Amino acid sequence: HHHTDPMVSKGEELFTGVVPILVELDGDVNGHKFSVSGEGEGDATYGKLTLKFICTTGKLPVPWPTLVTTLVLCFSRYPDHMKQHDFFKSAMPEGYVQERTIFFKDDGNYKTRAEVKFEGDTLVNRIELKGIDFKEDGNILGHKLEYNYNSHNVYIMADKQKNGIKSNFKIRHNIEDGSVQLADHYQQNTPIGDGPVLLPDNHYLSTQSKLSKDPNEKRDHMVLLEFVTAAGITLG
Repeated sequence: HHHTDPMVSKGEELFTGVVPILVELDGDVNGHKFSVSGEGEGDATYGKLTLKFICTTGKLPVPWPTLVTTLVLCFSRYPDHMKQHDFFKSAMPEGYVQERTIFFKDDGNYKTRAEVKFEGDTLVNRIELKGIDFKEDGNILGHKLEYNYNSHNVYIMADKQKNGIKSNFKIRHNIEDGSVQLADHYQQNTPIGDGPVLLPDNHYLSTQSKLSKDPNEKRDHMVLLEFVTAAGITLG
């Protein structure tokens, strides 16, 4: 709304109100081709996302929780005193590319590339995923992950070399037996547009995710409620 920085204004004006979201993923893990479609809504005011995802090719070949991070950080709530650090909104509506390599300890990797942009009044997340070197008897392809997710903090750093950001963070996936599977994430984001973006000072995003199921849905699916809040810069 009312921010003294016109560049902040431009970003926030796009994300006042509830914004419909479409997610498309095409994936290939160890010779298993699959497609995920998701729909829902984001509200950056509260840093809230509600998404339903379906596997449109049948049974998802990997555990759903392994895809949470891959399946829109522009819906993060940035407090008022941190809005000048919100790279994700500044890049809109033209969008940004989000690339990751995800290493599952003692197992294979995912390589993802995503474009996040507005198509009309809809925020679209278009993802390609390639997973290689997974063990058939491992926790991933053997479906030994629990269906739940753990809160955590992701550190965001500017990359002034590429007018973007980078992040490296670990996800810990609970395994059936009470162990954990670590998933080491490396991420970089770069704008699609040539125009200026807001390059953040170092800060973190605090993420909460709750996974559930739609009792009426017979297709392989995941319902995701996610809260993301920016923090780590104090109103001094």
